[PDB]
Amino acid sequence: ETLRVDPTNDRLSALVEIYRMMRPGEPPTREAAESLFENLFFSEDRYDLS
Amino acid sequence: GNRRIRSVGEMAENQFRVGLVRVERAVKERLSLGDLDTLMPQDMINAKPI
Amino acid sequence: KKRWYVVQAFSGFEGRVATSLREHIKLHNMEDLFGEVMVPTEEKFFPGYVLVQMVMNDASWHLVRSVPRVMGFIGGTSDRPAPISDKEVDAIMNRLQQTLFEPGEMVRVNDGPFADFNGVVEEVDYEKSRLKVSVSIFGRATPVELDFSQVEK
DNA sequence: CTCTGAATCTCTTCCCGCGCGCCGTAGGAC
DNA sequence: GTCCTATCGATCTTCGGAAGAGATTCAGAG
Repeated sequence: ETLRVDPTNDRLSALVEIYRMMRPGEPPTREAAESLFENLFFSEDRYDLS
Repeated sequence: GNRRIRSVGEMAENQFRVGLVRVERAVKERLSLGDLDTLMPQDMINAKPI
Repeated sequence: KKRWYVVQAFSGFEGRVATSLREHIKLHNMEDLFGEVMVPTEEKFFPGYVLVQMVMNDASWHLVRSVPRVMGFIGGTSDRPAPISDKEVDAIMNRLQQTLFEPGEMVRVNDGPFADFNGVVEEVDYEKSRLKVSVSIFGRATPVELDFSQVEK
């Protein structure tokens, strides 16, 4: 059912949609969508489970 | 079983971490642009944020 | 062809903005993408706006915003910041290359121990490039002479 | 192709006094 | 030291409100 609602296609599409909804007014870029996604939940500077 | 107690030795630690994060933010740029030769570690950091 | 682009910058930190861009261009070895960065100043035309000779690549678009004290460029849309103009650059370069104390007027002083006091012009020290303005000291409001730099009109 | 449904958006609102007590422009250039 | 200018013009301002009301969009709906 989520697949039926999904308007995105693949990893590039995923990063574009994530960047657009996360940062309105900021253009997506392949090298920068990673800088956002990794910092979201995988980068120590902005994620740390005690 | 889902709520835990933070005490002085943890909140103070977090505040110190915030201060150190600000200090790192400043001194990373200072070291990137500094000549690294005449600089001494006292020059790199200033106590004021912490 | 490297069109000029206008960037917002921390007022008072504008020179540091230009320098921080100059370092980052070389460090990221994008020297082939930036021609010059202008901060015009008189004895400052643009109070808080930095002109950068640049091309439009996404790497450069993020590079400029990766310089400290830089929000970004000023343009129609954030996806594509716009250059200024053909003649606008020429006019800015043209400028970058290129009052009498009336007797009786009530003035304020600009410096000294008597700085910013309610004085009134009393006479004309004109050909001296000087001044003399009455002020209200110890009841004997004294005939008091000032430098020409001490006017506030 | 819009109309006249819902559905999903932002905004407004939340008792009365009374006392303690602190705490209250900032960084940068000459 | 004084006095200045400017105010995330490279962050992330908090996630432990509820509701109630409109206002604004959409969606089969003919």
